Amino acid sequence: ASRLYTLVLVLQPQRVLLGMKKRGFGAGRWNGFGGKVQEGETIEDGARRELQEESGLTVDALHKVGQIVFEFVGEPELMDVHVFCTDSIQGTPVESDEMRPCWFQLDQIPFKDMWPDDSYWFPLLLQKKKFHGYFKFQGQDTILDYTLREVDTVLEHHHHHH
Ligand SMILES: C[C@@H](Oc1cc(-c2cnn(C3CCNCC3)c2)cnc1N)c1c(Cl)ccc(F)c1Cl
Ligand SMILES: [Zn+2]
Ligand SMILES: [Zn+2]
Ligand SMILES: [Zn+2]
Repeated sequence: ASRLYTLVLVLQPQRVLLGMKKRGFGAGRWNGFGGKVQEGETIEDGARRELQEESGLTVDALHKVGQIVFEFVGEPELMDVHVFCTDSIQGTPVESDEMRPCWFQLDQIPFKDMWPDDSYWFPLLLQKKKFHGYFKFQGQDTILDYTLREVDTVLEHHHHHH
């Protein structure tokens, strides 16, 4: 099957808010906010819930800017990653036990300290281009293949449990 995930980028005109994973899986890397969508909540609920827990921020709105599929050789469960961005935050960013938010100038993004697929789709998100992406991995993050398309509009999946 697949597992449903959200990824949220807080993107203001000249800077982006990323979070460093503090402990555990993927520790020491910077990424957007998000996580697994739980049963009982919609995709948008999960994205809002993760951003609140990981950064302490509330959002007025989330823009659907991308979809990514992660596939790992051996695992029959793909990752269905719904990607959102937003520039209408409320509150002050404050770390959780899991993530610490920090602002980054758009021309100083630390790609070497982020997940490898970010080097592909993150520049498209930075240029306000919507995208559909697929990445096949082996191991933690070794890309075997990928395809990345710019889209006019992000296609809806019509998840009826989320
Ligand atoms: C923050 C982000 O980091 C990534 C994790 C992964 C990832 C997560 N898990 N794995 C595998 C590690 C071992 N093999 C099974 C999963 C790779 C791939 N690309 C990423 N950008 C991430 C994570 Cl950590 C989890 C779910 C997501 F939808 C996203 Cl977008
Ligand atoms: Zn479900
Ligand atoms: Zn946006
Ligand atoms: Zn989906």
